Amino acid sequence: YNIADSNIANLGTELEKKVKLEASQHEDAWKGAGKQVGVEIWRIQQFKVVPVPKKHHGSFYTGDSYIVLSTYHPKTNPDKLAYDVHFWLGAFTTQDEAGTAAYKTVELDDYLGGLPVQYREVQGYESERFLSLFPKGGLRILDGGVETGFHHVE
Amino acid sequence: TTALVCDNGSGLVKAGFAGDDAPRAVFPSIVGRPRHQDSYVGDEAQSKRGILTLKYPIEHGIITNWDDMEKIWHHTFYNELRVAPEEHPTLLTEAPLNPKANREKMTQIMFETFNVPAMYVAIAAVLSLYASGRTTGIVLDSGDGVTHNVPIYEGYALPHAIMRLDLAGRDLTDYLMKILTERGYSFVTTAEREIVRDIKEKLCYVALDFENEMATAASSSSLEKSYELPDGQVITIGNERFRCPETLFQPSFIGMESAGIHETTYNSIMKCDIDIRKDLYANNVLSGGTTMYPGIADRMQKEITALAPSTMKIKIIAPPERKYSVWIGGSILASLSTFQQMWISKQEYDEAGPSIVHRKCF
Ligand SMILES: Nc1ncnc2c1ncn2[C@@H]1O[C@H](COP(=O)(O)OP(=O)(O)O)[C@@H](O)[C@H]1O
Ligand SMILES: [Ca+2]
Ligand SMILES: [Ca+2]
Ligand SMILES: [Mg+2]
Repeated sequence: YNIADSNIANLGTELEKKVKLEASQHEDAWKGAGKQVGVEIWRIQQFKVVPVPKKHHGSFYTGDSYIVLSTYHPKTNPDKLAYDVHFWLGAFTTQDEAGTAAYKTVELDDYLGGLPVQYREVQGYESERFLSLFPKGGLRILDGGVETGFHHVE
Repeated sequence: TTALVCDNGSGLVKAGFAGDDAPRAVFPSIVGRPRHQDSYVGDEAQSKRGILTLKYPIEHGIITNWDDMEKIWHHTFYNELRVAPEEHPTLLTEAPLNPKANREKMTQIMFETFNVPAMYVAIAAVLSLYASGRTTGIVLDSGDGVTHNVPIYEGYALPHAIMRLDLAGRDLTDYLMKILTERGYSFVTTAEREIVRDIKEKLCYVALDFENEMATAASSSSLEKSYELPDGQVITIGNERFRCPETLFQPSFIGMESAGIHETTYNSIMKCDIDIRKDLYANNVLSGGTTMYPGIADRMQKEITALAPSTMKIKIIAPPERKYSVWIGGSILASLSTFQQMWISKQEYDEAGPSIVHRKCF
């Protein structure tokens, strides 16, 4: 139509990025994230972003959704950090978990200044990059998962 | 503190509470007044439609009767959900490319009339993408008023590529009303419009090959279906079943020169940077009631394949719950404290007025 007269006139602006960057400051899970090379993992649990202990990294519940931040040194500079952020959706995860994992992946991207490249990883469809994150035999799928955050309307 | 999610569609209110898996109140966005020249709302207006003239306060996604829209919102809060709005942060929805004044007045009424403590207005298609568990894809949302296409990459909608057509379910209902006259049926009144809307929802479908289907319909009665009217008379419909939603692909059926929904989807993808087009083609997400016709996903797949490069991998995602995808996406996002951090507070509204909606809601 005329975008400038419309309710999308401010999409794509620095203002949009600033508001969303501010919102990402209110998530405790991101504090200290992406500070060194390695893999950091959280699981969605009733809408909350919950750290996965390092001893469990690579094991994923088929009923759940996860965020996996891979921090690495880019080719351009061996002393700086770059990011791939993968969200992993179990074959039996519920809609609230997958939707929260998607939204919070964007939020972590915001928190890290837009630098992360995002990857949607459905169980059985994981990218070559995702398969490369874990040592030989490190990627394991576990039965079950945590309960949905949704209340079921009868 | 529980947030309310109110998806004010052109045709239906979907309302409920953040954290629920479905809206608890779904009812027609209509106000009825005596047909003989004081009013009824929603389900009850529909129930008494025998004596009422029915009016939709939203046309093509834009509120065109603000007094009646206030009645709709009042009814949603006090009569359906039975909540006190001053106790509930409220998430509303909107089609993209609406005039800015629409959400300015939504914001004014929510704060000045209903005294909500906080509120946000979301673009409907974005909520559907999150409901599908994606950050990248192109949503085709079609309700009763608007068909919109929103390509989204890494969680950001691409405004230069957003497309909108003011052709959706109500136009299809009106067209079915028109073409049913060819059979000698007369559906004309606002009450009769609701009857034809039900016929459309129950019996219409998208033909995979329109011209072939027209020939099948003339060869025998194999495609015909019967329908019982409220007064007991039984009518029969044939090629109207698929001619009606054919309008989405051929808007000239109602005299519009616009591109059809397949072409608009293709054009939207082509407005995006080339390196992301493969991801958009593989992630077409349908949402809204007008995407519920049997056969529509297969027809979309066929038509986009004909427009796209010959090797392009194309996928249409058609969630079974897509009449409620926008609402469900809102329920998810409104359950997140960081998303609520961006909402307009009553104090911010008091100090800044309606203009603040453009600085907080994206
Ligand atoms: N099974 C169906 N087939 C075709 N159209 C449908 C079907 N179900 C609902 N609709 C149409 O979808 C529209 C309502 O869907 P909805 O997404 O709630 O729209 P809105 O958000 O604009 O109120 C109406 O035009 C209705 O007739
Ligand atoms: Ca789970
Ligand atoms: Ca990014
Ligand atoms: Mg809608």
